[PDB]
Amino acid sequence: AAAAAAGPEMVRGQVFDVGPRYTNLSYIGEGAYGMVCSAYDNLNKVRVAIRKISPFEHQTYCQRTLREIKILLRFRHENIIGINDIIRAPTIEQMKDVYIVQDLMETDLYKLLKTQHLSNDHICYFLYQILRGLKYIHSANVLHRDLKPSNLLLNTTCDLKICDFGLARVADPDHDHTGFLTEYVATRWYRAPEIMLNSKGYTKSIDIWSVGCILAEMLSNRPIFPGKHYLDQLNHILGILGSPSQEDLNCIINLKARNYLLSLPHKNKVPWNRLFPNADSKALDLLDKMLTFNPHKRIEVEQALAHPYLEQYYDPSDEPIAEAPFKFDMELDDLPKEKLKELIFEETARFQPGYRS
Ligand SMILES: Nc1ncnc2c1ncn2[C@@H]1O[C@H](COP(=O)(O)OP(=O)(O)OP(=O)(O)O)[C@@H](O)[C@H]1O
Ligand SMILES: [Mg+2]
Repeated sequence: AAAAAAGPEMVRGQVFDVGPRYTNLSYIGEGAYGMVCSAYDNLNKVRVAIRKISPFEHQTYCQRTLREIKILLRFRHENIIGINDIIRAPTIEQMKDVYIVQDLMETDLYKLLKTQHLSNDHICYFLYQILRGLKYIHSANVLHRDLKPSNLLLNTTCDLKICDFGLARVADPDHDHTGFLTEYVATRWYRAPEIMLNSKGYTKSIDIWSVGCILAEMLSNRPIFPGKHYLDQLNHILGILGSPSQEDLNCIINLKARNYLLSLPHKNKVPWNRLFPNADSKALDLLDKMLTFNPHKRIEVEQALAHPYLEQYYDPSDEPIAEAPFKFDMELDDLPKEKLKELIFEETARFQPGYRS
């Protein structure tokens, strides 16, 4: 009833009406895209998180929005955040924003790592849950493409949930190759080496590298490859990984990519134990297999789960897989934000009280 607002001060922190169902409100940070706040879900009498989304003005937010709604609505896993509610106007004409309701999670890996020091058992359990959730995503043929500590939510019992599927895509190996130094949108620091060389990021091994980066950050509380820019990122990787072999260079048919790599002075590998002196030797072995320069040699999710470091948790029949692979036609740098809006409206209909009143 609009008679519901929450200290805008900037962005869209003004109006924030979510009907009769969500009482007690409190802002939880925001952004120039949507505002976040906890609220009291009376029907369930529990506290949830509501994100205000205002995408119809920007077709890239509209595509990221529709995309995330369809996937998050199809997935059902303990380690992947889920949409519990979606609040919007009754008609397309009146729909300006959307409110996605999800479980309330106290913190995320990003903030935790900024203050806490994880124990090896905490590290193993967090890694276990990431891979468990990731095995489900990859089984549906979807790639997250933007995994990083801030995309991993934690509650007080150390339950982890993957969120943010705005950059997710269906796997496409046949259309992954591209030129050298191709623009990319995912977070620089967790970007696979092949992205700056000849990959579009349409492969599952792209996610494994990111999880590899996350493990290292957990082991030291510091990002392991913080390039300040595109190529700097790549030189951070080669500095620890050292110069790639011939066999690996032989896999780069891309001439511009290959010649740049050959133009570089030789660098020896820096052993992980010199980098993480108090790390569990098993964790470092796995860290090694994930942060493998060659995407074809990089370890698979299922393989990561069955690794000795995780034997305390590994249990195949307790690590579910998608019922049917995902798919959604439109995956293009374009689709009229006129068509998307009426598509978002339709995707969100199941949450309207038309089936209650
Ligand atoms: N279910 C939720 N639990 C608690 N707060 C939330 C919930 N929704 C995201 N978090 C936290 O609220 C914040 C803002 O919302 P969102 O996830 O869209 O952006 P973000 O994680 O801050 O950054 P980004 O712009 O990369 O998404 C982050 O601190 C995030 O970890
Ligand atoms: Mg996020």
